[PDB]
Amino acid sequence: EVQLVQSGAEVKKPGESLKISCKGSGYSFSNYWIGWVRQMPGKGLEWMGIIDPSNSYTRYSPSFQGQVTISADKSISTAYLQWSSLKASDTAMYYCARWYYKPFDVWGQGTLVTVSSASTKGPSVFPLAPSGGTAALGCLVKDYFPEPVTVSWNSGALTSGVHTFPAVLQSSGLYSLSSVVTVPSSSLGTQTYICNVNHKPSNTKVDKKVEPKSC
Amino acid sequence: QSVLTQPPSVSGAPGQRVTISCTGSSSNIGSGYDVHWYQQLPGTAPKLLIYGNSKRPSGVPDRFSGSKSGTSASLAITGLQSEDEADYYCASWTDGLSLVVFGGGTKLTVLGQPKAAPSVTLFPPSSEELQANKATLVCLISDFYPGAVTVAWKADSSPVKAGVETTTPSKQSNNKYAASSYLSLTPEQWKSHRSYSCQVTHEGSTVEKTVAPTEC
Repeated sequence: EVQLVQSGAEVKKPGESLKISCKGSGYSFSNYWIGWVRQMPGKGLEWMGIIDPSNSYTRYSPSFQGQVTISADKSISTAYLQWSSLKASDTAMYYCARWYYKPFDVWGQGTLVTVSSASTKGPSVFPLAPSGGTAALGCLVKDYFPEPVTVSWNSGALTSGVHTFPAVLQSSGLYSLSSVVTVPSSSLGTQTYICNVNHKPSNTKVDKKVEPKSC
Repeated sequence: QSVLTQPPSVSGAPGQRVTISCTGSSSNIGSGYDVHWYQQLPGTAPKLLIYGNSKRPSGVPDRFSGSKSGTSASLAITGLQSEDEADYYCASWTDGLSLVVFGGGTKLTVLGQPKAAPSVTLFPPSSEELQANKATLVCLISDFYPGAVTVAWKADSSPVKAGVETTTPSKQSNNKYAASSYLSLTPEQWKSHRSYSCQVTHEGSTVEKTVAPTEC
């Protein structure tokens, strides 16, 4: 079975060097060129470059020329993508794929690279105070690193009408997410709403009560 | 500067037929190079769907077909299924500065449920955040379909692009979509403008919510 297997997810800081790998099996690695493809979160596929592993002939997209080094060690059926100085904007998924008579018929599973200047940091939790007799309320889970955080409402007893959004990685290198819940308007004040936010990497547990604005 | 042009989005109902165009210049398709197509399901590596203009790898259903006439390549999908919902990319070798080029991609939506306009909730900065010397406006976007929105922020009436972060829509438990957008401000920035607006565009229609510092 023809496969390309990539190295695991990386979490690095701007300026650090990184070399990720793409290992071929089930075929003669030296006989087919390996391309590298970037995919930034939510965006399209971008060709970065390509290498002929037999003779190490390498070509790059003008956008990536001088920013990255593609190399190969055909003796161990492995192609590499290398940065001497990661940028925060290098945060993306990276795929390798072989140019075959069926081009890019076989792809690696992808390597996620996260580049952030942040150290481990627990989140600040801020209340988001409260349509057909229902009210939306929530918690802003701001400025944490790394992923993930977990959110529950009223210790897990409130699950109806809850949506916890995916996190955004901000330009500061820190994550933020929100969790919202839709509840009856008549229950406000009389019924207490607490978001429970856990961030294991920093051993952080925060309970924040969310109460009505009252204007 | 060789470019492959794809429509940003196509849609069809289950059982119907869609086509996705991929048009090139003369470095890519004009020189006579073959076009190939890739399917990328959410959270997965791309998968070869069509190679050499029209050939199917084994395992690819005959519902998928491709053609290329001059500088124009096209992917057709007949008998649309919900598993066909994905991003689709065309690609080609070229004679230009880039040996390989991908098209910008096409999001295919299989319209298996009715269109629903988004519900927008805009939260002003909390007291707690303001006493921490920060201010974040939180625009929550709920109960929409298809799962694609455009968000624009306004200070008074002027567009603001700095300090904006927006999530890619994902499914709610009720199978509609939700997204979030954030505007980060200094408390001074928040206080100095009369109002701020979150404008959400969905299927050509815009729904907007507005918050003001002076209001409650």
